[PDB]
Amino acid sequence: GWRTVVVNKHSKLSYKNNHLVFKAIDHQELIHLSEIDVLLLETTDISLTTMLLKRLIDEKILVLFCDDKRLPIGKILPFYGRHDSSLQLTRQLAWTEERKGQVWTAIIAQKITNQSLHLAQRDYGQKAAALLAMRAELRLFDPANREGHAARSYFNTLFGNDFTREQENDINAGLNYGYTLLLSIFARELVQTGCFTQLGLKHANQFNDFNLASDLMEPFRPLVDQIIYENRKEAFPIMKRKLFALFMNTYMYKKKQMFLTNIATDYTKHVVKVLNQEEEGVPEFGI
Amino acid sequence: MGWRTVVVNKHSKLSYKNNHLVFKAIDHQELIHLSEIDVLLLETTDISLTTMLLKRLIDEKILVLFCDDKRLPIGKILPFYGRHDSSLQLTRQLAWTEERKGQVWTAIIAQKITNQSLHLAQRDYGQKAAALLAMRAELRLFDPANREGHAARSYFNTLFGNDFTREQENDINAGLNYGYTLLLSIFARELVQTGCFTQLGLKHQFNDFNLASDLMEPFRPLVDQIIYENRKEAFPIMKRKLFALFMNTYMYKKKQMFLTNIATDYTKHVVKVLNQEEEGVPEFGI
Amino acid sequence: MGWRTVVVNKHSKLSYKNNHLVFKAIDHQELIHLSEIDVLLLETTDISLTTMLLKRLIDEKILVLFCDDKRLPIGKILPFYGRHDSSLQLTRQLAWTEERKGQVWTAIIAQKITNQSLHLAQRDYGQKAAALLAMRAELRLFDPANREGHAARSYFNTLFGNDFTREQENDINAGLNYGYTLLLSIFARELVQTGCFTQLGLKHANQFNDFNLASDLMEPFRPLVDQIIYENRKEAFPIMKRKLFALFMNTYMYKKKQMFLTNIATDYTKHVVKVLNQEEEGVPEFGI
Amino acid sequence: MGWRTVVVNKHSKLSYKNNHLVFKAIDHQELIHLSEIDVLLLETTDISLTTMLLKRLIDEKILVLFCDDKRLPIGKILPFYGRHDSSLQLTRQLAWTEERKGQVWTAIIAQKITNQSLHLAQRDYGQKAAALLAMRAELRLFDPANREGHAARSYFNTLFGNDFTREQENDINAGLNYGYTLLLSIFARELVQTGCFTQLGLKHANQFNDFNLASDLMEPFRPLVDQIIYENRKEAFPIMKRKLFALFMNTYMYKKKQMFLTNIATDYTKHVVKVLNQEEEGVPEFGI
Amino acid sequence: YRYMRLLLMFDMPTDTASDRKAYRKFRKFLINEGFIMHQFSVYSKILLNDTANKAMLARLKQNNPQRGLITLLNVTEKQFSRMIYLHGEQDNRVANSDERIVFLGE
Amino acid sequence: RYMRLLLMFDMPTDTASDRKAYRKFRKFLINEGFIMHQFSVYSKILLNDTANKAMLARLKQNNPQRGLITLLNVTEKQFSRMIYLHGEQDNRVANSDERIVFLGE
DNA sequence: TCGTAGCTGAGGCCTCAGCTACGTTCCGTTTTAGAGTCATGTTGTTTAGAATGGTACCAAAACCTCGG
DNA sequence: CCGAGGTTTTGGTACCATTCTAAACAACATGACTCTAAAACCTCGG
DNA sequence: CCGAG
DNA sequence: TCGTAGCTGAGGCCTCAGCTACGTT
Ligand SMILES: [Mg+2]
Ligand SMILES: [Mg+2]
Repeated sequence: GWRTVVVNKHSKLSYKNNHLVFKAIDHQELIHLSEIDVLLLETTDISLTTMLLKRLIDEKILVLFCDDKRLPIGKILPFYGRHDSSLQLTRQLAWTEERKGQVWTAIIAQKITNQSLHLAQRDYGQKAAALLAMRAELRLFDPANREGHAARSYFNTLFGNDFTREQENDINAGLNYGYTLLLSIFARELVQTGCFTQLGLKHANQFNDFNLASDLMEPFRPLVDQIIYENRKEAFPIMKRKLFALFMNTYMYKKKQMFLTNIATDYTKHVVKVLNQEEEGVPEFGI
Repeated sequence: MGWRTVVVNKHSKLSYKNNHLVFKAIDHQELIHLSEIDVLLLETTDISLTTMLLKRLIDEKILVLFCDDKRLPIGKILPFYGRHDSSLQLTRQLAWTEERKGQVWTAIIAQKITNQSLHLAQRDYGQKAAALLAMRAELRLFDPANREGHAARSYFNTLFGNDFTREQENDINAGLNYGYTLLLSIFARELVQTGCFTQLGLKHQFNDFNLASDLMEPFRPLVDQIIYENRKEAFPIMKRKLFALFMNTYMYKKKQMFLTNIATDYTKHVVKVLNQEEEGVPEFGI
Repeated sequence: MGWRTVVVNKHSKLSYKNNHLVFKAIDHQELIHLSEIDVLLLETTDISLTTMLLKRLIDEKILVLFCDDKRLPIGKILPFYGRHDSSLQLTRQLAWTEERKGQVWTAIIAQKITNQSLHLAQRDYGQKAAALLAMRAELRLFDPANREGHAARSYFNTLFGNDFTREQENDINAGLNYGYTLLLSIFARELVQTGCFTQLGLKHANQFNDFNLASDLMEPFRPLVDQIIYENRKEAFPIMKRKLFALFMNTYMYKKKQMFLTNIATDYTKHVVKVLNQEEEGVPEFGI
Repeated sequence: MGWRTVVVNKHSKLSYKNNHLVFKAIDHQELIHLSEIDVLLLETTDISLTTMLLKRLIDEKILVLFCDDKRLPIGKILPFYGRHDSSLQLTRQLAWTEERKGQVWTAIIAQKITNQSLHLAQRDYGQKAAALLAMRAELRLFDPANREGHAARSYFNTLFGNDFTREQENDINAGLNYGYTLLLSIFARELVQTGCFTQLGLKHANQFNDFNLASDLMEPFRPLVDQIIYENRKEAFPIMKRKLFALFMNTYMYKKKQMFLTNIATDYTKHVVKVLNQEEEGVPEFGI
Repeated sequence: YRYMRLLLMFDMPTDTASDRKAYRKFRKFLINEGFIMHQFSVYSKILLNDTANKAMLARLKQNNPQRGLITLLNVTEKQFSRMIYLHGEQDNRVANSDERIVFLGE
Repeated sequence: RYMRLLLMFDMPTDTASDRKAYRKFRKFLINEGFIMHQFSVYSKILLNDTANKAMLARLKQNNPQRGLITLLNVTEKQFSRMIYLHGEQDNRVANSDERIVFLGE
């Protein structure tokens, strides 16, 4: 499925004949469920049925909930992403601490490389090389916090030395929003392979239930950074709309132009195979 | 945070007003203050609900559970910014020691065998009933001898004759299987409520509810009774008679309680014992 | 080769049997031996006919003529291996001398003016009738003075009042036009029968008029229509239409005899053509 | 324009309805839109047809062919009024100067001879081909020296042997004749559409037959037929016939474009006529 | 060769006397233009080149009945020939073919 | 690049079985996500040729074996050139090839 | 204020057989503007259909380890 | 030293979703022709 | 001038 | 044994609102 359905009108959502049924007072739309990739519920004026939700969960549709300010606040978490789900669990519980370290660190390296590539892209040839240096000094589970130093540098270079990444502004709001979209994509994909998302590689179960998704999405963060950077002078509502480009656009991955959700599926499946010690090379994503 | 587990299984509309959950059915109406609620459990597929309500449920970090058309759970809401306390249970469950699982599982199976015997007694098979009690006394951890299986085969042959196996396609097995599924769903639901994953069980087949199967074991004879009493009937009748499980009351911890309520208490305590927060598995008998 | 001109204008089926043309209408039948036929003229669009018949018609070199929904001719069969004698006429027609055409044309228009006058006389306009005869006496070859046109204008104003022009959307003009088109078609058909082209007028030489020569020949007959429309000038068009069919029902004096109009037109046309061809002298005369 | 050749050889009734040709046989029934039809060929003598249909066929400018008891063609429908203003061209045609006719006719025959030669070349008779080009160079106005006839006799002997004359009764001549008639009919149709009379040829002008002018115009195209029958020289006549319909299916180079034969014939004819009218110089050229 | 097909589909109202008349007129037009009924309410017209197509489109706007839903689709003969008959018989009427030579009889 | 599958039918109604056969087939069409363009005329958007071959397969499996039922494959581009001689264009989401949709905005 | 499956009868779409009524409305001539024809060629774009590359999964070859 | 058997690496077929690419195509370009209506002209007696 | 040819 | 134009009523296509029965309650 390939559509991102955005609902922000007072309406009743229901299910009939394999269709999502949208009823507003004005008009009415039927959308075939197999066509839908993501269902995004922006507003608090929407009714929906539990039948619909069941069927949404059956098809593997990412469902997002929002608050009063149209920021996302949660997602549906299926319990049983497969019929074979028991098998992967046992494997996941057996992931060795050394292999988790290898994989996690491999992944963070890709993130830093992509942060650098993005800096290069904005004609900061110099600070870009600096990040590559921080990357070369990485050791397992990054005890030195090279990731965090790389990030602080990266963000100061992009948005000036006045900028923290904890300050209340349109730029951070945008970044956060985009990052949540990504989170949701990978949370879905993980569950679909039979893994628990609560169990992260570096911190399992630490202050949140989606640690493993956060770990996997790391290399993709710059995709959102790019978009926000390009709209850094815009209002938040525009930033938000521009961010949906993530689902419309295609990106180079394994020599092919692929849609982001499809990349995330392949990426996740292979990361999981490597953690399971069924194969070696961690897959690479570069911007 | 709150203390109520709100269960909805009637065609209904849920909404939000003035810090209350608003429940409207054609029969009944209820307002429930949000701060009172710990868990919202949506058992059926005949429920409408609003996104406002959902937002506010997420604000409070109320555990919200969804079920399918059989009333098995299939998912939950995952907040991006916090956690229901149910999240802590997963860590605990992963830490369940193999010994403790053995103790609890074997305790449980014993209860099942006892109840199988009591049922045989009930049908004036005084003799084979004692036989089962004997098999029970010989039980060791994780039942390596397969006393459970021997007991069961004996039990079923006595009830339905020596030509009967539990793998044959007939009305009796269909009825048994159906009834067992009802039970399965009750305990599946209760487990997820406590924060456990139902997939991997205490012993041992990739089923998604192994742990639920383990917990329901002592209750199986409740179904057995009903099917036995209607063993000559058609399957559609067997099916309808089985709904007595939800209507009737059963003795449990010295009081007559409804089955779903028993299952809640039973499950919560079994989990506490597995977590090593309590000693002494709870007991259910016919 | 033969001598009969067979005219078909009734819903009918034509076929071939026993060296006969077979004509079947709902009313009656006729068999006609093929060797007796010179020309087969199919006036209407309500006729069926067989290819056997057509083959045999082509064998005999019978001139076969087709007409449209208005009974004007539109084509003929062209045999690849011979010729109806009508083919010889074209050469003759191309050779018509300018003088001879002038003589014949002017003779003809004189007859028209006379008949316009006679019609005026008939309506007790003794005075304007004499006026037209005067215009006639002043006629020179090809009427350079436009005596025809002045005669006509006078004629029509006298009959339908000075407020009347031929271009106003009257029932009267509609009726006149309709009647005139009947006449046109009669003479168009007769001309093509003799082997002439109707496109080549004596004086009518309009690039768009496919029937210039027919218009020339029909001139003396126009008043026949004028009479009928005049007598019904106060009636509705549908009645004018119906009354106009009297042209085909009635008889008129022609060469000392009471004859039907189509028959007159045949004789008239054949003779006009003969005098143009310089095979005889003396245009035939028609007077009302 | 229109592009189908409809061949009818089953006992049947042809009629007209709603702009369609209607074909009814006892078993089967077909409707064919009239604008789709280029040619209607009536092979057999077991066909009925209505005069409405014929009118409408003549309106659309559809070539209608009639056949024999042996399925050879014997005639064509010849429309009288091929265009809106046919009178205009007729006057122009009558004014064609004898010199201009000579120039054009001789130009045309030269093209025929060239195409005869090219066809010989095509069959690896390099030598006799050059011979024809020589006869062509010796051509004077209206070819007082049969050069055309000398060229043709040579051409045919070299193709079909010195035992062969073009008057002897055999499958080859039958085929040639049939093909030549098809061509004749195409150009007869086109001429009438431009407003010319076909009776009036450039050299002999109506002396013998009624389609002289068409014969004159088709001359360069004869080798197209010659090619087809040469290639099927050893075949039976019924096969020769069917192969000849390729003329309507195929395309040929003309004026730098590859065009269907009926379209070529239209352009060719129109331009020949323009040159005869002295509206332009330079006869159009068709080469195989 | 250069041939195309114009596929015309309609749903037209019938409540009123005037919109029935409007329909009858439009259908008459279609038949007279040489469209052929593929299915009820669905008609196809074979066209020789694009020149002819532009011309037919023009005629269609001229006889627009201004009622109901009326829809046109252009496709190459090649595309149309790939039509799949899931069930029912193919249309072997001459009017539905491209054939330059036709024999009625034979 | 997207395809459209255009499905047209005329199906008999005389008998009870004919009618049942119809109701079943239409139900299948709706469930497969075909959209009614006109009565008896339905269209389905498809992604790739894989999906198309697969749908064609499902169609043969649920062939009702009655009436006349025809299919036409065309590119989204071809379909987008469709001319509305009269009546309003179909702006339903299901009929668009848009990846991002908004029920609102 | 949930879904599915199935059938029925009301009412709108669509075609067709069958009926009635109707059936030639210019003719001084040439010029011109305009809407309606037409079949070919030319140009970059789109498309159907098969290749590709990165998979899985499973017989092969080659590789190995004794025992005659 | 042979090959029996068995254990391994190797290379093969069968599968997808993209991508490629020879072929088909849409849309415009060309250079005409056909028919119609309306409007222009003719002479010259009211 | 109109308006018939 | 010819066509058109116009309308009507019979009868088949096509959809839909509305009904019944069912569903590990
Ligand atoms: Mg329709
Ligand atoms: Mg239909």
